Amino acid sequence: DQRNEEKAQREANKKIEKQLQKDKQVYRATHRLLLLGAGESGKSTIVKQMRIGIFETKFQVDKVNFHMFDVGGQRDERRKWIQCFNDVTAIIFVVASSSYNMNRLQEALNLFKSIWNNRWLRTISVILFLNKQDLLAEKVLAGKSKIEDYFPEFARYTTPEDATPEPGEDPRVTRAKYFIRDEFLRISTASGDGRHYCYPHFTCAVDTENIRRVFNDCRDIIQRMHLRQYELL
Amino acid sequence: LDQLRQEAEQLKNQIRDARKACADATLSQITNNIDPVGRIQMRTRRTLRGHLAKIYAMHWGTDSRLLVSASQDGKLIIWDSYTTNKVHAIPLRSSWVMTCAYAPSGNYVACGGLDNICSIYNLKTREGNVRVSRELAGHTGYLSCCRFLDDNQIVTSSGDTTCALWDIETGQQTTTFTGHTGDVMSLSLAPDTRLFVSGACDASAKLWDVREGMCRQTFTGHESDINAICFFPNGNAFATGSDDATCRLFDLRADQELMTYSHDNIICGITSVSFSKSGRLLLAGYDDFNCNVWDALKADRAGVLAGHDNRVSCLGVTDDGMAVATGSWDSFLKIWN
Amino acid sequence: EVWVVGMGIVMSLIVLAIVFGNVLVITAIAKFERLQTVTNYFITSLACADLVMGLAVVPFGAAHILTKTWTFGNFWCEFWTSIDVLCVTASIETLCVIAVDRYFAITSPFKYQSLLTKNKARVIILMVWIVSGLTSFLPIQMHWYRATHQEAINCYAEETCCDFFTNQAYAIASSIVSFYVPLVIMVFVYSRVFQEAKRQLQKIDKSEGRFHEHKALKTLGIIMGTFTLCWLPFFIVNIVHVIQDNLIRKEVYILLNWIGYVNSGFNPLIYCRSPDFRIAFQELLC
Amino acid sequence: SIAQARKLVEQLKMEANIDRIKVSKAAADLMAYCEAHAKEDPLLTPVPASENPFR
Ligand SMILES: Nc1nc2c(ncn2[C@@H]2O[C@H](COP(=O)(O)OP(=O)(O)OP(=O)(O)O)[C@@H](O)[C@H]2O)c(=O)[nH]1
Ligand SMILES: CN[C@@H]1CCc2c(ccc(O)c2O)[C@H]1O
Repeated sequence: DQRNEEKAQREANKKIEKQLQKDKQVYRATHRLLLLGAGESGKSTIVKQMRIGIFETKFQVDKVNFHMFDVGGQRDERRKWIQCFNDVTAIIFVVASSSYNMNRLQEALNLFKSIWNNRWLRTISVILFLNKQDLLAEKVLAGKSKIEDYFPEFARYTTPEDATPEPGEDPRVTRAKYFIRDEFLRISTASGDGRHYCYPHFTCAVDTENIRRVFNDCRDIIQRMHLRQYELL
Repeated sequence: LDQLRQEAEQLKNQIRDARKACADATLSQITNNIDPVGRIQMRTRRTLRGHLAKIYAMHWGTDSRLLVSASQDGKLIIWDSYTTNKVHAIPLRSSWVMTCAYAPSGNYVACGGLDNICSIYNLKTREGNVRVSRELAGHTGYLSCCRFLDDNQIVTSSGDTTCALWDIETGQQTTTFTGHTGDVMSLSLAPDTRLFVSGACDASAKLWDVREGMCRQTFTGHESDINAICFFPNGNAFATGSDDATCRLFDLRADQELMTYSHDNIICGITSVSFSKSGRLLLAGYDDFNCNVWDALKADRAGVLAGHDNRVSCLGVTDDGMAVATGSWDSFLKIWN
Repeated sequence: EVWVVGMGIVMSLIVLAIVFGNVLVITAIAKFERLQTVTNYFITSLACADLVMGLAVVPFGAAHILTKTWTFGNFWCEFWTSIDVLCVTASIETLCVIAVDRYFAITSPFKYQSLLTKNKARVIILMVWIVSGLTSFLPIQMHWYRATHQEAINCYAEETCCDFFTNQAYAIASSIVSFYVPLVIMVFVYSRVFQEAKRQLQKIDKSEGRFHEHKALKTLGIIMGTFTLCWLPFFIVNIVHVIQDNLIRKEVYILLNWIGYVNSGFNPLIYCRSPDFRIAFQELLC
Repeated sequence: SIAQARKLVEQLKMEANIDRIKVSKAAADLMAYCEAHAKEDPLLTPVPASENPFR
């Protein structure tokens, strides 16, 4: 009777293992992303272009499956659940660039610095979106508010020589944008350690090319990981 | 207003004086002539594979044979420890789970995670297919632990600094326990299921009353977050583990701690804590990719449990004390003896 | 006799190296479950081939050279030659497969998991060992390799000399199958890999150069140079001595062939330098 | 939030009037149990392989 008993589980194990083998490829194919940003970031409008206490959007670009998460976590200065997100491909960070006086920008920098140096996120890249690039231009052009009053370091900043400003824009918005970008790139480069990088970008709600940027950034991240693994980079 | 608030601080002093008065002598002075347990070496007996991602929780069955485990793939697997073969595999609606439970009657299984819902699965359908029985909602934060008090009512702790008691048939909270400031990270039930404890994130472990619904005592020993908790088998004491690489043994009747378990060569956090059948051995998993075995009455190491390639995130001892199981982020489950 | 005694110690050290590294690699990959990876099956196939080569063909050739006489029968001469050719032609296609695997891993990051599966790796290793075998055993077990010049006939008749004599057809076909084909593929693959590495370095420098190729050049140079220097001259003189007679002596031939045997002793030092391998080596027997 | 403060002072007054026992009896009540049940566990004492189901 016992020998017959062995047969029954022996049979059940086989179907479950076949099912697990079937699910393994589907699990391995997909790529996971985490969407994280401050309040007033613009995360709600950015996900809309993609659509064309938990929230997931699943899409496909060039026969590649991307699955994006969005954890609310409202009013939580401490984040004990972020340990679970150490296996994602990349982390998407959204910050409103025009909110340099409403300090909210300093809060965004503090959050970015806290995220970068976390123990469990030592090998996760960050894709940076500097949202609201037209409110910033309108505010700077013929605006009473001055950046130097809120940020003392802006007085001794110069326009970079390697910059590639878009056509038709004044030098003032260019210097402001590049100063804001460098304010993040400095923290990104201070303790990079050669394992993970940051990809700054400039986006506004109308732009529809974002998803292509995410695709390219993910491809570059995987290529860099593979190149470094084989002692070539 | 504020003057009433002072009266409360005066009451708090009184508590400190009352606790200090009864401290005749520490446990170390009391227990010194006892012989040490010696060197204990445990060798792996079984190893279970099949999980595609990291493992977060597990719970031994009441029959000392079956055990359940949950992973971030989104699947609950029920094993058979004797013949290392699987029985069930339940896909999940949400791929993030932080806890799991096994009913004392071996009839129900629960799980919960970032989604603010505790699900209950019926193992014994007439058809023979696992399916969702009920879905409980009402929390505003991620769940951390859940234990079956009986076959019809369950207790859960969440990340909104509250603990609640549920009714499976109706689905509405019966009693809500409030008073914590930090996140609640774990809980355990007494052998008679009349009282239970909880370890918050603000370094404060409380003792609750299931029937009445009010706090009874509060202990403020640690200085950092508390990640694990469990009762002594007698039911008069409990042990907690924190991120500062120390484990403390408290006492309900005396109302303060008695011993501390720490060493100068370890500075990493602690994830799980469990006792033994007789309460003589204290087991705790660390972030050092391995485990340690303590002596309850002397605070001295008696063995090391190594073999895991990544950090340990679970630990459990069977009812009869025949084996201890550990789960790690390496997607592996091991049985020791 | 002093020179013969000196040759002996060197031959003994070479045999000891060809065995210890391969057996250590096999034991390390078998003992720990964290190294059981798809890419590591090609490495263990190469290690098995090198171990069989060093434990089978090298000591017999050493004894033959030192004794200056072949003390076995004709059947063992044929078996020894066939095993030598099998090991030599199986120790290179694995390197070609490794290069192709790295190419597919780097240049197609999104289709890497789909293209290679544990089962696909087993199928490929069998093609490598069956294809090599047809050249190694079918010509030598049958009598196709043998040449009909009179000097060759004499050595065949006697039961005390076992020397390699071969016509042009086999000397060209086996050389093309074993060496020349797995060379252009590796060159092209590594050129593309270097191009990708240079592009990535340029992109990084453009992105963040203000605030903050040698590694890739060194790695590719080591990997290509060791194999090319070890196995290149022999597979040239192989065609040379047959295309025209009385150009090379047997001493130069055997010296180049034995220099080619050395390559099997360096593969663990090239393909097993990852930090995980170092940790595994420190864990056991240390 | 004055009402919340009133509740907390009540809560404190409630837990204040609890009888307590000196540490000596508490430690004795643990040592006695540990000594009494020390012979009925497989972990502290190895036990023969005949009755071990895992081996
Ligand atoms: N021109 C412009 N307006 C924007 C942009 N992003 C947000 N806005 C405007 O900002 C206002 C509020 O932002 P919402 O689009 O509601 O997004 P949000 O509330 O910041 O989203 P969350 O980050 O999810 O909280 C609206 O008037 C939007 O039109 C942007 O990139 N460009
Ligand atoms: C006796 N040694 C043999 C002789 C010729 C030969 C070798 C290897 C590969 C070939 O394709 C060959 O034709 C050598 O290992």
